Amino acid sequence: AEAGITGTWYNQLGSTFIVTAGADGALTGTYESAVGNAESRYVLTGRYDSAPATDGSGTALGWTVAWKNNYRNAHSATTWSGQYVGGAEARINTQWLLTSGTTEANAWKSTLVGHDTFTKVKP
Amino acid sequence: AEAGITGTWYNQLGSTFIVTAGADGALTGTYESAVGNAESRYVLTGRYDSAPATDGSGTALGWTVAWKNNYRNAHSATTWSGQYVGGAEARINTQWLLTSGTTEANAWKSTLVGHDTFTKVKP
Amino acid sequence: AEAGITGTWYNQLGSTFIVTAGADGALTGTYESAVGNAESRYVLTGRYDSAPATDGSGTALGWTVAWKNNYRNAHSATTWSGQYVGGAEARINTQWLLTSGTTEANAWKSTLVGHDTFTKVKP
Amino acid sequence: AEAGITGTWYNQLGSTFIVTAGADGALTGTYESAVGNAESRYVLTGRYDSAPATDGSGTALGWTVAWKNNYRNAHSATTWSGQYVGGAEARINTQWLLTSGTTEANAWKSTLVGHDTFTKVKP
Ligand SMILES: N=C1N[C@H]2[C@H](CS[C@H]2CCCCC(=O)O)N1
Ligand SMILES: N=C1N[C@H]2[C@H](CS[C@H]2CCCCC(=O)O)N1
Ligand SMILES: N=C1N[C@H]2[C@H](CS[C@H]2CCCCC(=O)O)N1
Ligand SMILES: N=C1N[C@H]2[C@H](CS[C@H]2CCCCC(=O)O)N1
Repeated sequence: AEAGITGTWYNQLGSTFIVTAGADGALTGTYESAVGNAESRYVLTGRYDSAPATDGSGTALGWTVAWKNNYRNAHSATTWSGQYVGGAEARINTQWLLTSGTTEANAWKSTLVGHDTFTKVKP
Repeated sequence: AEAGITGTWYNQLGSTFIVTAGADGALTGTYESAVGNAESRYVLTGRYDSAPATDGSGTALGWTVAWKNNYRNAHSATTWSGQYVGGAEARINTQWLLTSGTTEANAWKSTLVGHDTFTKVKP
Repeated sequence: AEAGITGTWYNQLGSTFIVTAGADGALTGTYESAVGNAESRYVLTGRYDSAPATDGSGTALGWTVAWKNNYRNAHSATTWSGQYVGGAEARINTQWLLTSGTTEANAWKSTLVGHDTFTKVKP
Repeated sequence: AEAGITGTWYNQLGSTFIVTAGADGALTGTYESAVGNAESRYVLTGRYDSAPATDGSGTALGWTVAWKNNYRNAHSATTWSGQYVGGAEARINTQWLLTSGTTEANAWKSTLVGHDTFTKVKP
């Protein structure tokens, strides 16, 4: 975990994020897009649970990205919840929730759900 | 948003979190539990999209909490994705994903999904 | 369960569905809309698990509605997964997934997630 | 869609389901397990939206399985929401919700979320 989390990760769609896993569970870094209403890099912040594991279990973690930077403001934010598995072919398996700001009437259709798998190699 | 987000929020189950919404989209604070395998306060970090809105839309945001502190380590993390609506009865409506670290075989059952509504009054 | 499930149910948004819970776990009925890209009644089908419970637990169930009828074809389908709780104030608490048919490129944004609570009284 | 949906499908985990897509949007069939608290075949029922598509879009559909049969009763039900894509390498991409019946206190942790991809070839 931590040392093994730190670095660059890529997902199937081509997205890329670099993250630093700090000693006390913090995750900080940037997410650069590859396919949605995003354009360039965005700040990401999250946490991981720093004392994961005598039974080769994954390390739970999560992070958020608000889709606002100096070139674009999509009025939306995505959170990824998942776990890190290390080794030869280390990966971060996640499910994500993307919420867009809506008026009260359209709130029922504000959140999309999906999944993403990240690898250290692309892809 | 931001100023209106800053403060103490409570949900139906009794959970409480205090958050500070910084000028450039950051969210920092603590989450204290009221009903799960959590015990005390945990650090939370997230982001909100700081330039939300000529059509009274909500402000999208998200945050993460790794369930590890000095009294407990649940080997899990939760992410909340949702939006903030201000006014008389301001609230944060969210959907959440809670992932626990599992072995590769139990990964299919690692993530729970639910929703939470937070108010400035309890409840 | 079963006998207690059979009947008319209403949710917060105003939707209404009538369902018949058959002896061997079947659920059949119609869903009439109150607020989305639906107009009139749609067929619903699902199942419930018919032998639920010495510890007052809910009865798990789920059903699907394809948003196609003789007046509208939204090219989408919704599934509701949840449980039935009986008694004085019986209810069906669910989380739902609504998928729209997309081209392969927009598949990442094809599914919305939400929740609905149904009561025998409106609301 | 329909004719193309009818048949046997397999997912990564080894699960198998045979389904018949009827003329008016019905889906009927069985699901046989390969990896969870299921043992043998279970009845499945669902719907698909029968008039999908001049822009090669997927066909939205969904189905439910209550995990009760003559050998096992898991007191749970799963719903799969997704779309069918045909062609050379036809597939059904879905996200699923699995709800277990709980007491009112544990209801917050009753639903798991995941995804499954089915192919006509195994896998
Ligand atoms: N890597 C991924 N990219 C898309 C999904 C979840 S977040 C999303 C991109 C969203 C871009 C901003 C937007 O369109 O609002 N996974
Ligand atoms: N306010 C909420 N509390 C429960 C749900 C989502 S997070 C959860 C508490 C989890 C505590 C840690 C654990 O049990 O692993 N909403
Ligand atoms: N009772 C509810 N109505 C909306 C949510 C989930 S299903 C949805 C209505 C969808 C109508 C068809 C469509 O817009 O595609 N809950
Ligand atoms: N093909 C899949 N199998 C598991 C996931 C979702 S449904 C699940 C099997 C559940 C079996 C019954 C149970 O354990 O309660 N996908």
